[PDB]
Amino acid sequence: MKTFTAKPETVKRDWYVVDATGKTLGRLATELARRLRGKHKAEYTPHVDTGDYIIVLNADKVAVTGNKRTDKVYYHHTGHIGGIKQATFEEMIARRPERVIEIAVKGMLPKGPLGRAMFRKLKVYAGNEHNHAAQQPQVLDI
Amino acid sequence: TCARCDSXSRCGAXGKXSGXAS
Amino acid sequence: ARVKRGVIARARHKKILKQAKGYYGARSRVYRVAFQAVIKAGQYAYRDRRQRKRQFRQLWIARINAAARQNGISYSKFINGLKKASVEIDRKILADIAVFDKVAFTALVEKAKAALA
Amino acid sequence: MRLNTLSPAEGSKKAGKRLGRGIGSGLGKTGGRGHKGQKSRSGGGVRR
Amino acid sequence: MYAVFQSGGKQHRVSEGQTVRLEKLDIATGETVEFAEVLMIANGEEVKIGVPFVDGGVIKAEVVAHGRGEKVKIVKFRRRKHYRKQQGHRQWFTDVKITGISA
Amino acid sequence: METIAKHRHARSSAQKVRLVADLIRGKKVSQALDILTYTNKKAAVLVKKVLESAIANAEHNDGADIDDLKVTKIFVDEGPSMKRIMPRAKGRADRILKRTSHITVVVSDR
RNA sequence: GUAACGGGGCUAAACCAUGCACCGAAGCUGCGGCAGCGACGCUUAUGCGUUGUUGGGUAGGGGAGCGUUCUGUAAGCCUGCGAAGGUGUGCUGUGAGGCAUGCUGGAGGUAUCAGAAGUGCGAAUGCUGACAUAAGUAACGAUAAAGCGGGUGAAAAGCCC
RNA sequence: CCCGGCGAGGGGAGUGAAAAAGAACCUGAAACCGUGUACGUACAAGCAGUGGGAGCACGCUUAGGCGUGUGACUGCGUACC
Repeated sequence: MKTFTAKPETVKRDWYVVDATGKTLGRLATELARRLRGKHKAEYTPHVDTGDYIIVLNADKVAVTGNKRTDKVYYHHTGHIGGIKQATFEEMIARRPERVIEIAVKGMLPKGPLGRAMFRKLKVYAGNEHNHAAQQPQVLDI
Repeated sequence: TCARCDSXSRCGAXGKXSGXAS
Repeated sequence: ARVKRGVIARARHKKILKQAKGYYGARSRVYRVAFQAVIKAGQYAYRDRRQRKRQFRQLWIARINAAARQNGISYSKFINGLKKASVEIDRKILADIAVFDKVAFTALVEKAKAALA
Repeated sequence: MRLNTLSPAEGSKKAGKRLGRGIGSGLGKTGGRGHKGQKSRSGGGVRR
Repeated sequence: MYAVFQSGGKQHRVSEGQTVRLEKLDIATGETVEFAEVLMIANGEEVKIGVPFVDGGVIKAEVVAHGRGEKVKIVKFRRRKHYRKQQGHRQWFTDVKITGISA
Repeated sequence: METIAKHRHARSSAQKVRLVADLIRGKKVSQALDILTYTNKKAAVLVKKVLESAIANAEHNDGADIDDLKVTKIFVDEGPSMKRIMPRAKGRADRILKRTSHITVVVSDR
C-alpha cells in the first residue's frame, strides 16, 4: 500500500494559550514553530498544515539572556536610497513587542505559501487578556 | 543595398559612414 | 536508390511530442524545445527514483518521533529499544502503526522502554 | 534449396563503419578522427 | 486483526482479504503460499514479537497473478560530453490474496 | 437548428474583426443587429452583412421566428494573406502582409 | 543592504575530554531482473535451479542490431468487405522499434531470407518555402489650407458642379 | 431560389460514388491562429520539470482506495550544442 497522507480538509486543530512571561525568546519560539508546523502529531504530512492555533500573551515581558537587551539589533531595509533601518531589542519591546515573537517564529518556520499559512495561526499579544475565548484555548505549558 | 555607416567595421550600425554596407 | 526521409522523421518527431504533453508553451509544441524537456524529465525521473526512498524514509522517521514523543520517548531511545529487543519492524510499518493503531504503537513503545533498561 | 533460403557463412559479411550517425553508433561527432588538427581535416594527413 | 510479514526484503501490513503485490516468487498460480516469518499479529489484544518472529502464527495466501508493472524509462544524459542512454524496465510482481491469518 | 453564413476572404485582419465578433456572441440577433449598427468599426460593417445573411438563410431555407434566434457561435479565422513589397530607406525592401479573414456566424433559435 | 554562524535564534544550541544512542550516499546488505569474461554438478545442433567475478565514462578501439528506399523470392501473398499516407488508442521489446484496430483516405502494399545504398538531422550567422515576434506599435513621403450647398451612388473629407 | 451593391462571399437546390472532389479543386502533416468544454489560476518569486499529493470533472466495477484530464501545496532541480 501507500504511506498515509493527512487530507487538508479533515485536519483537526486545537487552540493553546502560552504565557511568554520570563521565558527565553528563541527557546520558546522554537517550540512555537514546532507546534505551528505539526511536528507533535503522528499524522504529520510535510505539504499539509496539520499544526495548531497558538495564542501568545504577555509578549512584552519576554526574557533574553546575556547583554542582548541592549545589544540585539533588528535590521530592516525599506527599499530606498538610504533604506537601512536599525532598532535594538528594547526599542522593539517599547515600540511593538508583538514583532519580537513574530520575527523569531517566522524565522524558525519554512518559507513559501505553506509556511505563511502556518504563521497565520499565531496570535501574539503584549497583554494578559485576549479575544479568542469563544475558541476555548486549553492552556499550554511552554 | 549599400549605405555604410560605421567608422570602420564591415557592417555595423552607426551613423557615420565609411564602414558598413551589408 | 534515393531515400526520402519524411515518414520516419515524422514518426520520430511525433514520439517526442507525445512524450511532451502537459508541458508549458513550446515545450509541448516545438520539437527542439520538447526534446530537451523530455530528456530533462528523464534525468529527473532517474534522480528521483533515488530521491523517493530518501524522502519516504524522512517522513516515516518524523512520524515515529512524533508518536514516540506522544508516548514519552525520543526517536533514538525508541530505536535503541527496538534493537535491544530484536524487533525487525521497519520504519514504514512503524509509521503506519503510529498513524492507524495507537494502542499497538503504545505496546511497541512499552516493549522498547522495557528493553531500554 | 530456394532463393529465399540461402544465407552466407557467419563472419563473411561484416557491415562497415558509417561515420557520423549519432551518439549511439560510437562514430558520430567527428567520426573516429578526434578533434582539430591537420588529420581531422578533409583531404588532410601528411604524405608517406 | 492485521499482520506484518516479510517476503521480498520488504515488510507488509495486511488484513484478512487484501491483495498484496509482492516481488516474484517461484510459486505457481494456484498454490497457497505460507509465510511463516510474521513480525506482528495485532488486534485489541495483540501478539507482538519478542525474538523477531512470532513462533505461533502463520499467514496463508492464494497466488492470484504473475505480471509486470509499468514500463519505466532510464535516461542517462551527460551534457556537453556526447553521451546518452535510453533504457526500458518492467518489474515482475506476484499479486497474492491473503486468505488466512493464524494468530 | 444551426444556420451558417460566411464571409470568406474578407479584407480585414483577424485581430480587428475578432474585437467586434466578441461583442455579439451569445446575444439575441435583434439586439446584435443594433449593437453592430451603432458600432463605429469597419468590422461591424463586415460582420453585420454576415449576420443579416444568416438571418435570411434561416428564414428562406429552414428556420423559424426571428424573435427566437441567438448568435450562439461566431468566429473569425485567418485567411490567405497577400504578399506586397514596401520600399524603405537605403535600398531596403520590406514585405507587407495584407491579411484576410474568414468570418463565420452560426445562428440558431434553440 | 543587515552582509566575517546560511538564517532564525543560542550563555548553550559555544570550546575541550569521555562515552553511548541515532540520522546520514546511487557505499554495503536484503528481494527480483538483465548482460560481459573465466570455469564446475547434468551433459553436444549444449540449455541452464546453477555458481565465481565484472558492468561510470570523453577522444578512441572492438562486438551486436533496428529502421528507410530499391532488387530477387514474387504472374506469389494481402487489398474497393478498403492499400500507401494522415490522426488517436491499446498491447509488447532492454533500445532503435513492432503488432492490432477506431476515424480520415480512396488504390496500391509486401511476409521471410538474401542483396545494394543519394540509408536515419537539432545545431553548420546551413539552403528553400511557410508562419510567428516586436504590434495592430512606428509611419501614411515637404507646415501651399481648406470650408459649405447640391448631384451621382450601396456608401462621399477626397469624384462632378 | 434567398441575403448582398445587376458585388465579393455564403446558404439551399441540383450533378456526382464522393462537394469530409466547386476550379484558391486527390491525400491534407507541423509551425501558427481561433471557438467550445473540464480543471487550475488575482499574497505570490527563478531552466517551468520531476517525486509525493488534496480537491474537482468524467468513465469504472455493481463497494475495493485503480484508469483519463487538471494540479492547490511540498522535497529536489541554474536549457542544449
